Amino acid sequence: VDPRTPVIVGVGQFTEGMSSVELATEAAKAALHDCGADADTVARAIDTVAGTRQSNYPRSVARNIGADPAHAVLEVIGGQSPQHLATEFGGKIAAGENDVVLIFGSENTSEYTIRHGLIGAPVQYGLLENARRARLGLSVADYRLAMAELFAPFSKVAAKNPYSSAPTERSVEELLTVTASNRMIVDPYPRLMVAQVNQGAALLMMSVESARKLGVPEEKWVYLRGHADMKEPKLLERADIGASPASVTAVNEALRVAGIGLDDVAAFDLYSCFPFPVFNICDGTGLATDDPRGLTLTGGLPFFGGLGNNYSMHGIAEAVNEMRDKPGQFALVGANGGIASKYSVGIYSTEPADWVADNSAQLQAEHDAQPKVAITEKADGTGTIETYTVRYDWTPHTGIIIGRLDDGSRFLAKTKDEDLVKLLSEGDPIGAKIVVTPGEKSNRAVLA
Repeated sequence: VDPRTPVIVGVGQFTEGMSSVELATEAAKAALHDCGADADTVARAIDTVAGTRQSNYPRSVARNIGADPAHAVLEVIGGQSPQHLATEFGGKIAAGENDVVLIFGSENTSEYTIRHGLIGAPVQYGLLENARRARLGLSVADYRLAMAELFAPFSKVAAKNPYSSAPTERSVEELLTVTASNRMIVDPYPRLMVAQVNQGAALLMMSVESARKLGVPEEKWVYLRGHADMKEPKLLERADIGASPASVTAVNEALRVAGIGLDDVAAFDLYSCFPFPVFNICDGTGLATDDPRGLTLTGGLPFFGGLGNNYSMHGIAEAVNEMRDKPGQFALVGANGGIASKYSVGIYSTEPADWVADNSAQLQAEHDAQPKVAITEKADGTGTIETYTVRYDWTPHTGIIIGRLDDGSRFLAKTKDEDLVKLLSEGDPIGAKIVVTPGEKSNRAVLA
């Protein structure tokens, strides 16, 4: 190795009401202890703290652990951020920038798409998920089975994870069967498949030179062997609403950087608030959904607990532990990412190497050069349903549609028409003809 090469040396998790500072503090204290050196000496050596977004929250965490770092960072929103952050400080440790960095996050118990209803995460993921159902040509009930078969192995791992907050294990049948208890929320998801905790996570990272200076046992060092960060264009510009090629590209580029192939990976933690971003990696990569290696280390999002923002740092922590236990093997972490907007991948191993710079910037500019699908904001005429969702938590039930015209440009529409909503809830709408009427609040729709 080169002395500037970055290693993860300490990881920390905590579950418990404590403040969000207090929770990140508890996890940070465990990261400092995990490294096997004197915590206080390590704390004095920290030059940067970075926190994920939930006052100076990163400096309060620092004061609490005995650190006085020159830089404090408050990162941008999104589930990609823990892994984006680890990659960014890896790179800066590799150059002449930083030497000891602490990353942490926590959570407490306490445009033209906006005006159409796309405000929360679930309704928007519904559209992507129904778009993937279109491309695969699966029926509604068939797809619902696929989702339950993907997620049941998740909740099993989740139930044996002590860091999981109040988890019950669920069978495939239990997830797929609509009851008064497991009722339809947003199409196509039943309640048990989408669902508040106290938890903190921290990562301690260093140059190999700082690890020796500070007295950190070598059996604790883990390398970030591969990495990539990718980004999609806004939802209605995407070539296929049912896929995210940027996520797959990130995975493949991170694989290249490590010098390995998909078969060489021993363990996966794939980000899973909804089935889609998991499915999507599987579709573009060849990885089977029932792969014996497993697709989660943590148990995943519905089941593990949490809002979604700081989830992947628990992933990274589990990856790092699992890799110390199986020295020489490789672990992939995937972090999502808005409305499948962002994806960040890290591959971890005890096997040493020099930091390899990734090709994300040039891969991003290639994907940015792809043609964008055209949008008609004020659509007036006859169109085809490309994808849809329904809000079952509203009365009357409310449909959101992305459509196509004859022109081939996309639009959005909202609908409470009793006739149309019956087709979206109880049948198979893809491709059905509808008539859309413009309006500056929402475009409305009805059958043809």
